[PDB]
Amino acid sequence: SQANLMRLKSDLFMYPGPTKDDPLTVTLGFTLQDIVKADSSTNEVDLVYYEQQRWKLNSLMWDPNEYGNITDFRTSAADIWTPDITAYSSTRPVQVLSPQIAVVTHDGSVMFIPAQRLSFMCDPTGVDSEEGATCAVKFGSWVYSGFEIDLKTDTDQVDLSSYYASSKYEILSATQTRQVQHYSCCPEPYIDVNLVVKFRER
Amino acid sequence: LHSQANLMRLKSDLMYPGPTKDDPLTVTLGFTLQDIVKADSSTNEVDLVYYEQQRWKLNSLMWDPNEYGNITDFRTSAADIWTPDITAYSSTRPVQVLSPQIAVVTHDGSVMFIPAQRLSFMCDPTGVDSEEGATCAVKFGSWVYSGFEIDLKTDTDQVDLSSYYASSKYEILSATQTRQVQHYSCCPEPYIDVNLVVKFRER
Amino acid sequence: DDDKLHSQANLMRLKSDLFNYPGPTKDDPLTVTLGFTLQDIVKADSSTNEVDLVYYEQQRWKLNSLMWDPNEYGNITDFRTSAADIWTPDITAYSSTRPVQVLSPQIAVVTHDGSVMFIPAQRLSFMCDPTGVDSEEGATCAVKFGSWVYSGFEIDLKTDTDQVDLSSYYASSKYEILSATQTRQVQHYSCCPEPYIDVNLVVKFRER
Amino acid sequence: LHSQANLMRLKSDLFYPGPTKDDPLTVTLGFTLQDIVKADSSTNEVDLVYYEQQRWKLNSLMWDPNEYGNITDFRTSAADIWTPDITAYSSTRPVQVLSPQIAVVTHDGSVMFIPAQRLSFMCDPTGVDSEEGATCAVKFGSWVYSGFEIDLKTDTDQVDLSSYYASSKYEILSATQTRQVQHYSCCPEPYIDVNLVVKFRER
Amino acid sequence: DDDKLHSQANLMRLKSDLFYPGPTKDDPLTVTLGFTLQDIVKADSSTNEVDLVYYEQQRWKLNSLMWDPNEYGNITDFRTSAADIWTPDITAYSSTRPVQVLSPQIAVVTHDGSVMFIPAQRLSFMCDPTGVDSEEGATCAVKFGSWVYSGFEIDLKTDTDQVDLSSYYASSKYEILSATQTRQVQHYSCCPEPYIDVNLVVKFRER
Amino acid sequence: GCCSTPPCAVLYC
Amino acid sequence: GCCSTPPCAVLYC
Amino acid sequence: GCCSTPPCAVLYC
Amino acid sequence: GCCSTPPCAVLYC
Amino acid sequence: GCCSTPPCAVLYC
Ligand SMILES: [Mn+2]
Repeated sequence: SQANLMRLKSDLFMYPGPTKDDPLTVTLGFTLQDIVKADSSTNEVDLVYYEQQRWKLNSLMWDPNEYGNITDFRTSAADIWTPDITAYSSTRPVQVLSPQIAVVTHDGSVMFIPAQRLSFMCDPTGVDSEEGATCAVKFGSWVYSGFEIDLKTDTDQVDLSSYYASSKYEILSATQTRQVQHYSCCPEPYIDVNLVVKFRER
Repeated sequence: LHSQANLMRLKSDLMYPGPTKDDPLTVTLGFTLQDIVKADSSTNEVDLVYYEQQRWKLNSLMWDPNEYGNITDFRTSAADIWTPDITAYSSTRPVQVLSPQIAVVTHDGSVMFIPAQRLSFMCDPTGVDSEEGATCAVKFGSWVYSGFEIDLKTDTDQVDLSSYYASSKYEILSATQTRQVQHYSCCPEPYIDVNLVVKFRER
Repeated sequence: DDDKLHSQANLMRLKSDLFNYPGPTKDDPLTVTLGFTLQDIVKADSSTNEVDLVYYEQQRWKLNSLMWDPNEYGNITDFRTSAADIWTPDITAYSSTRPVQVLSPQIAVVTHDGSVMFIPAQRLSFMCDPTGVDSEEGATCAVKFGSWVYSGFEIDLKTDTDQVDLSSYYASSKYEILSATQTRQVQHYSCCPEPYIDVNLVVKFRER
Repeated sequence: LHSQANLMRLKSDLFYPGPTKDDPLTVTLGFTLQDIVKADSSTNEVDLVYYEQQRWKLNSLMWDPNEYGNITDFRTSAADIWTPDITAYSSTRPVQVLSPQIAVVTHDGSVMFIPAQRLSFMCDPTGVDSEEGATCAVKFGSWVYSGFEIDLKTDTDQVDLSSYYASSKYEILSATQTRQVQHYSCCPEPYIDVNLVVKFRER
Repeated sequence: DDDKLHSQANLMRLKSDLFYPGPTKDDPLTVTLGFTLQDIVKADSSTNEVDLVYYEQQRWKLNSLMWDPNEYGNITDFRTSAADIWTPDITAYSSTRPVQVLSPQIAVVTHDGSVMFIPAQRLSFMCDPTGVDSEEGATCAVKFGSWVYSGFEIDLKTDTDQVDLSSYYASSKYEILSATQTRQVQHYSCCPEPYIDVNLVVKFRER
Repeated sequence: GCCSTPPCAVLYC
Repeated sequence: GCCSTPPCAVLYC
Repeated sequence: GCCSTPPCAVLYC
Repeated sequence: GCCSTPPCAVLYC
Repeated sequence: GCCSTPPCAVLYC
């Protein structure tokens, strides 16, 4: 049983990443926990969130029946390829708040949900009014175009149910949407997901 | 020097894939709270310094002391072994480790691991300057394992306060660690966490 | 899927064949093209005379040992690879006050002509007097970037343009850019036969 | 050139699972206090810079000098050898290493190791602005080894004050480092620690 | 381009040919030290810590790194990462924070076996800035020396006792009145070895 | 809900 | 522009 | 001690 | 420089 | 120094 999982892991373990002839869909979502701080002397906002990532690899699928009906397993995110999804407008290295561990299911799907703290460019002006401040941060692949990584958002609207009820800031609304961009210079689609948050002093 | 070679033999004689629905693991968790360092009412963050006691047991880590010159236990670096991914669900900063990370393994397969830590977590400290004080909570639980693969226990409801720094800025009114089991409409698994709840005030 | 499988196998073969170069030398000089994309001036501290910038540092060089025939490899024209797996230039700010912080993955693209392109996002603190920032004439600060250990005989450092890219400068930053320029400088010292090259990043800015 | 090759041969031949109840170890510990940098009365934390001297001895690092071109000692990165897990029990931030970590090893198997450190630990500095000053204390001890595996000692109870920075914001009134041996009624082992007690005031 | 290939092959050949457990009393080493002071960034009179940014020039020499240029296509020098060779453990003796490295850590090795290493550093050290706002300014000092090598294993030297100020930041909050770097040999009655250090003494004031 | 609980969210969100 | 978009810039800038 | 003395705690807690 | 120029200093200072 | 000189202190303090 343990034996079967060890033998499965052994069987599965090098994937060289997506290419134009082997493109990868990556699904991205956000669970917003807390806007910790909004600094109007520098125009930075610090946000604690869970970042849901999902993608699927043919190289990660197996038949449960050849392995004692294991339908999934957990593994350190260092043991596998993960996509290079990045905040394009951070002002500090992102801080990881949790272990980095994925779930791999028999169909080759990978789910990875790291907690993070992110400082990003944001003018908090209006946060002390009723209408709030509005800020936005783009995430996209660092080096893959829409031809090699097809970045999208999941069905669910932004998850607000775990947002800290006693935060110094309340979330008035949050959206996550995909943007597809084309430049005349270049043939490739360029994709980014925007997280737009509207927030004010509680 | 014969004992040494025995220990070296036992360690090498001795790869675990982690717990599964078929081979579940019970982790016992407990806290020794040393200090509430800071309550920041401008960001609603509170910093705690504590020992986090973890205990689990693996059949693969069993041995007869008789076959190894009466070694009943040994110390090893936490990186050499599998450890549970127990984590605060609402920290606001990466947890700072204040001590070496070394576990004791006993011949019955028991593993015990007591890292010292400092944690910033989400907390509203209103009331901290009144007799009633402030109350704050944070849940601890596996990051990726449900109740079917990791069962999370405590020995006691009571957070250990025997090392609480008496000359802290904050005195403890109460400190509890409670096992909670939730089920969601969507999902067949039980999800377990330990709720660390601390009621405190300015000394 | 025959399709996916071949592209993967071809990439693995290409990489394996390419990773089978000791840095530039006087007899093998390297041209390195450097450019900046300024995202934000986050902070100007008048108490210590340090300023913090967030920028992309674009680096391009070319190596004969990274050339290949796309035809020999299922028409792969380029691949992505961790910057740690290949040699990278040692371009450094000469007047920084803190270690640079890396804001992005560090991954290069190698083209079939042997071009390597690397664009790390960074936050840098450097020596800068922000006096005059609250006036309309603004303040002016400069930092040189150059190789740490390579002279102009080994690393020939240049730009494609003198204009720092401001197309994605944060529109609600505390500071607005009056001008941002990047300029090649060559210095010759009488002690020494080598030319010494830096790119001088000059930013003129003010409070918004 | 013969000396270089002798040194290399020695290191090769020498390069331990830690101490056990059968093979215990003595670790001698001493402090050289260099500076009290900061005393924070808003969080009751104090920052100290000091050298921490450690010495122990291993039979497994002994050699006959005559066999190795009369080499009596060498230096080596502290990573290349086992080092004791001596830790402050009540810090509030992870310890910051200010120096290289390089031990000296002698032919009799003695290891000496003196890294420089900055430590934040729990301390109410109330009265630091008076004549009597303030007093703070911090225990140092093995993280996972009891008195049965590691016997911790000090050579003197006096903390070395010979490099104390005279222009520090704080002057030292007293600095002691005292070995303490406790038995807990639960448990058969001796538990050993060294108490660093520091009395100081504003200069 | 043939010229390019031989240049690479020869360097590679030289590097493997050349590729040391540190100095000993029987095989001692001279390390020459120098400072190029760029900026005094901050002087904190609530903690008596001062922050300096500098280049720390280090130079030493090993027979085991000598080659004949002629046997290797006239390669007279090469670059290698500082972590691929041995380096001296020259350290500030009175810092208050771990030293921060501000630059790549890359050494140059010349054909006569000189190794030269110039990391840029930010250092916090013990310093009382009282006087900094007066015409006489403040004076501070920090000693640099080996961490574990006595003067029998590492002879520590300077080329000058004058800190290089040609590069000092002209709009620093602080003006430099003088900056010296003095080699001091010291014997202690307890002990047989000489101990060497370089004393960096900076006199400075508010600009 | 489930997406606030890391080990649930990882399977079903 | 292409040059302020990292996966475009790394390719054509 | 015992549960606040790390080397005790790691044996009997 | 020369001695305030890292790649010059590293050869000649 | 001796005890305030790390390469001395390591040997005799
Ligand atoms: Mn030829």
